[PDB]
Amino acid sequence: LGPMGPTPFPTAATVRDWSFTLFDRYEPVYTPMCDQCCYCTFGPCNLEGNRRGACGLDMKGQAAREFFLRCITGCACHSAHGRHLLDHIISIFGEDMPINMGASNVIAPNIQLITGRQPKTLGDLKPIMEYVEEELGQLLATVHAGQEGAAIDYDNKAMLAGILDHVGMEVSDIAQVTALGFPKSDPEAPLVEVGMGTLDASKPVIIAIGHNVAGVTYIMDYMEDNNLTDKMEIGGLCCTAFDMTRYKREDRKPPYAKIVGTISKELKVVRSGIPDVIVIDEQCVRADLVEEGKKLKIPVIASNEKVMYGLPDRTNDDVDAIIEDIKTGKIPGCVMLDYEKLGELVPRLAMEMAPLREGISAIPSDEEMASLVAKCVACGECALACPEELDIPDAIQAAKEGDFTALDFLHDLCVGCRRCEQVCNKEIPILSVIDKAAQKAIAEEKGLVRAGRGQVSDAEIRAEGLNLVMGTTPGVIAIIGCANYPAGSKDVYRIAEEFLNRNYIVAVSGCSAMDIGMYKDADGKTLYERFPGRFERGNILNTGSCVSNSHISGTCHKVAAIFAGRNLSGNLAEIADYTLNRVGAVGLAWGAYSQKAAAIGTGCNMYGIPAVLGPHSGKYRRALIAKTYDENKWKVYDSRNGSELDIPPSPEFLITTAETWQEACVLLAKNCIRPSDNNMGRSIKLTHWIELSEKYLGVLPEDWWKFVRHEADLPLSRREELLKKLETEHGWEIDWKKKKIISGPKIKFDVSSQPTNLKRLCK
Amino acid sequence: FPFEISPMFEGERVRKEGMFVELGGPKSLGLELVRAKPMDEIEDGKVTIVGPDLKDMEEGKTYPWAMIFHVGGELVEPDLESVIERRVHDFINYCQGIMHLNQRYDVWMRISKDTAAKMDSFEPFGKAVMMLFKTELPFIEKMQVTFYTDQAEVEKQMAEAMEIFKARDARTKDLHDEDVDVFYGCTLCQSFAPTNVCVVSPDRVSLCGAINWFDGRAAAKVDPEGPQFAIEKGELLDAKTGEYSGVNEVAKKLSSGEFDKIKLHSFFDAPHTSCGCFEVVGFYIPEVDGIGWVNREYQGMAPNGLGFSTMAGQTGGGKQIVGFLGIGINYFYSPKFIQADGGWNRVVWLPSMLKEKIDEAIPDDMKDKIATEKDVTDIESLKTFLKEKNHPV
Amino acid sequence: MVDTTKNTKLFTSYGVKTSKAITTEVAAKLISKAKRPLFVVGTGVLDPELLDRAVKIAKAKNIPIAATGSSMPGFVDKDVNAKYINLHQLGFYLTDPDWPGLDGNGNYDTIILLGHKKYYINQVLSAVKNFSDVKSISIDRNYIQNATMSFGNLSKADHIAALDEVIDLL
Ligand code: SF4
Ligand code: SF4
Ligand code: SF4
Ligand code: SF4
Ligand code: NI
Ligand code: NI
Repeated sequence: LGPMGPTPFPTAATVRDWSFTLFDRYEPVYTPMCDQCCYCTFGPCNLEGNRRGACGLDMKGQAAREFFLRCITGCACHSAHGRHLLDHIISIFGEDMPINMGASNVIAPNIQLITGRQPKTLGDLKPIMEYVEEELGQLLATVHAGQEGAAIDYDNKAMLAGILDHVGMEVSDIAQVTALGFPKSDPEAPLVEVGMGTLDASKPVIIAIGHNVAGVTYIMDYMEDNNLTDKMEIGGLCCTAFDMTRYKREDRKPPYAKIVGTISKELKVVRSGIPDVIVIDEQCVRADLVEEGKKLKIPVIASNEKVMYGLPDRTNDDVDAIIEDIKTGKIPGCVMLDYEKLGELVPRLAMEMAPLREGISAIPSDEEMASLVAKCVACGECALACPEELDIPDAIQAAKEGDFTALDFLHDLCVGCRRCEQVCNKEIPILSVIDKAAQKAIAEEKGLVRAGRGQVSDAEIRAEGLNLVMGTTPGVIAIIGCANYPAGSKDVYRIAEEFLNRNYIVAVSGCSAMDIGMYKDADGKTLYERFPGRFERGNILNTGSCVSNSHISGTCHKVAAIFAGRNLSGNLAEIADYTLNRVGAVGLAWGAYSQKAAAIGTGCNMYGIPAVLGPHSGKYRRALIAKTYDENKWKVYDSRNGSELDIPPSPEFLITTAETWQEACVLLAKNCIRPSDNNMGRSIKLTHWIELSEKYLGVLPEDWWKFVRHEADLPLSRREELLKKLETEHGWEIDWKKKKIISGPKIKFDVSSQPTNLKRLCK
Repeated sequence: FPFEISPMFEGERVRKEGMFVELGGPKSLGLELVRAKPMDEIEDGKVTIVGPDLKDMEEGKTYPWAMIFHVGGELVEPDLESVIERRVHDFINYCQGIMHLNQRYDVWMRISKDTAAKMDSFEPFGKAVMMLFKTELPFIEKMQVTFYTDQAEVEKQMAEAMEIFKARDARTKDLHDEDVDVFYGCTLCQSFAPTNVCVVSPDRVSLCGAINWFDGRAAAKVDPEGPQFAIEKGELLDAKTGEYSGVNEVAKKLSSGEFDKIKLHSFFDAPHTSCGCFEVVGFYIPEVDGIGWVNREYQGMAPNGLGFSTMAGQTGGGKQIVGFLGIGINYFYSPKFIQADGGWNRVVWLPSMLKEKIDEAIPDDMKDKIATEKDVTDIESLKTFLKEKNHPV
Repeated sequence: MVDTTKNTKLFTSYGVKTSKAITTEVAAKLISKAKRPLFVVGTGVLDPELLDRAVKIAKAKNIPIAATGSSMPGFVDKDVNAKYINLHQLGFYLTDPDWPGLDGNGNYDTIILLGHKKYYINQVLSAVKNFSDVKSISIDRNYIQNATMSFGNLSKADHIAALDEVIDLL
């Protein structure tokens, strides 16, 4: 074994020092969802005004505990996914298959960073899952009444849950990529079609919803073996679609499976009537699917123990009997946990069900729409019950005259939750009305998205290191998370295009990749075909599902390893400090709603990676924000001599929520600045940040001068006027005969300086 | 200025749909040039156009194009002309509707209709280019341009351009270590590798393939106290292993004690450090006592059974390790190529594409001696291959 | 018009304590009696009518504006003192009594909210009203429960009329 760091297999106590060091600067800000705690029967306790309950826990402790519970729930859903996938893979392919990921010296940066192990076979991932489970259990034991009382150890345990979540995601992704023939660090992954307008109603259509791909692989194996690829359409919602589109795609051949959309599309697709059978696996699946499929005669087949849906368990019955029972209407679906029989039942069920249910949908006709629109009274309940705050009464009133453009506009912003329909005393299917009004847009809804490339190889990172140093790549922008967007699915596209035009590195994943790939320019090209898919400036790469997010974070770890020679094994604090002080990389979850997104964000924070969330994420009850005005907060140590060093206030947050995509763009541009940047990197980052601020907020930033330590730290195009602004408004002394800053900056420039947040790394 | 200046326009491409003229181009005659003149031979803020101007043009038509910059100051020297020319490209792509491709004489220029409607004359574009050059390189305190547009004038300047290009190539090839006083140090990568110091000499190019001795000279001229600096060689401690005392105390000062000696042109004796950005990695084969070279672009294995990533993961971070060496491609074209170990007389493996790329470097007799992956797939195969052809090792 | 209290309906409630539904007279008095008020403005003010109404309100009583989000371009040409700040940051800073403020003269005691989303401003006020002593007046369309005082649920024309009637009593 090689050199091991101070923290192998961390626990709550083992990472407390680093977490408290982080919280010293980036203090937690709690935005509680309630004023009450509803945990034990001593309550519910009122905690308004930071009052304490019957157990002594105050409002801040309750908010921290709620966020910690969210984080551990997300960590438990990637870990359970990882364990189930790894167990199936070991059962099928054997437990001695060498890990096949690509071309990198470090295969599993997250696993090696946390546990210190260096796996080489699929059987060597088994212990890591045992650890990830064991610690997880301990963490859940803290949600009990009477456990941790302080609100800071809850935050520390949340960061521990985040890093464990990243480890579980890495394990799952490695297992599936090694076994199921996913692309291996391919910078030329095949382009797959996305959108509701891709599925063809002529052929039977199968819709797979969930995250696991174990059963979908059997389904597509049966479809290929029996030659039904051209006679049947297969589509996926959520990340399971990405998993199908990566399956057996290392040959760089276009696939036949199609991605339908994100979670917000699910009900809409069900209301369209296009699906002839819906097979659900587990995570991110609407709970009212049978309640609509029974009306539209769409069978529902469950394939997981996590989500059985209260359906009859026909695992031991014959496929023909189940097909007959579903055909004759006895049951609306079934639980079929046997993958071999499921992979035959699903396509056969689609084939035998398509002719009997063609032409049935919930979309109203012209006269039905006219009557439904004329039925409304404008009572305002639907607008109150809309999560996205959509002007539904105004849209309906405009549609009364015959102006159906308002509902067409509302279609993009709506997330298809039908929560409005349950508060309408007139019983108006508002979601169906909006869908019918946007029928044309739905028909012309197509796009291209690049398949999951896997993890970033060492060669690409090494090539991009020079670009980062020489000030040609301003930074790294990751666009991940869910699809609970506040203003439709175009904001992610706008942000990605804006940052790609400025030669950033954009890495996407999850539903955000789907919604980015749904829009084209005048030439009818998406971003994926407009920009290359490598890891370099001006390129947008797709890692795949949420379990590939680890790769993103993992990439940052390799930057600390392959460039500074740092040891990865069990060295979380050192690598996190390096990443926080030197690497300019920001994540963005514009529509995060699920606990998986919270766990991913917390794990990214513990690795030193700041993230910007959508406004809805303010309901997560925790952010990490720094006090810019407090000059004593921004002080570090010098690794050369142990001296006290000053750093500019960047990044100014670890987790914060933006409100509009323009503010998000400005924040992402600003928070890519790091204290270790050389002159060229600082210059390009300042140029882009100032230009974006002028473009979107209309003013020059009020704190830009905090990042100007050298005359070569200013934009080339606007250097002299910025020097004049420094001299006149601040009194800095500038050598006007040499265009040099004589004096005035608080922090001098020293590229050889090594900032650090850990005292034990000095001298 | 009628058009905005920003690096975010670098990735913009002017397709023929919006293109108004295509200056120079890959079909007609195109040229860029920077000349060094004395202070009394240059008038600042002067743009001279010979032939048709932008007004006397035709939408969709291609015209000959030749930009010739006369730069001058006190620290400006002719050897620093090429460095200036290298930035020209970038400074043209900062403009909104202007597109620049290639360099030297293969240049390609395009202007969009929208920017043509704004900048009526070639004067503001030249002024913006001059201001960008003056801001980037402060030591250039006098600049002027001439924009030749006729075919006759372009052909007239073409011969002078070729002659001075040949002279420049001869000069840069003839320069060596003993004919220079200073060796130029660079620590730009210390942003990510805190203990990495690079030394650039005419016979030892940068390991990233981006900074020459002239590039470091110009950079040190702009900012003597910056990450690029000039160090005096001092006593010649070893001519065979390129060891100088000046580099020794510079490494001792700027490496925090990680290493107290840098030996240029050496492999197993205090080799030059490297951060992460090698265009090429050299590895030892102790069974054949040979040296193998693998470029970053190679996607195959080596006779040792290791790819580029695995091998390059055992060299870097600023640590002075022995067994691997990160070098640029242009280091092969150096007469002092690892001269302390035998030079080319120790190289036993290269990938086929690398050999085709750097065939000029290998001597004619040893060109056949060197073994590629097209013939060797193992280590026993390499042993037999070196046995048959009688490798110098 | 004058009535801004007849509708205080909500979909979900944070708890027992809720903001008081006030009238235009009370809102104008509370704005005009504050020792150090701050006009926290979201991007919903970009509606032209709300834009000039907010500009007039800020001009009448000399109230500095915190343009959260991307609402700054609506105040560049108007002769007011508006500065950009992140709403989640601003809410964090308000709970600290040692924060110099947007001009360095100290913290504020009363904030005025106009042109936000009812799920974001409510989340920020959840921290502000529980971990500080800053009072909030919501002159927006929606009934903000987490404020201290707020308008009722009004339509666009009703909101415009209420803002006008406030401006006349300012
Ligand atoms: S856990 Fe504590 S605060 Fe919550 S209900 Fe029980 S006693 Fe009350
Ligand atoms: S709830 Fe129904 S009746 Fe009331 S405004 Fe909405 S659509 Fe009209
Ligand atoms: S279905 Fe759409 S319009 Fe109805 S409440 Fe949900 S998001 Fe709003
Ligand atoms: S590799 Fe190149 S850029 Fe990096 S320090 Fe060496 S010379 Fe400078
Ligand atoms: Ni480097
Ligand atoms: Ni390097």
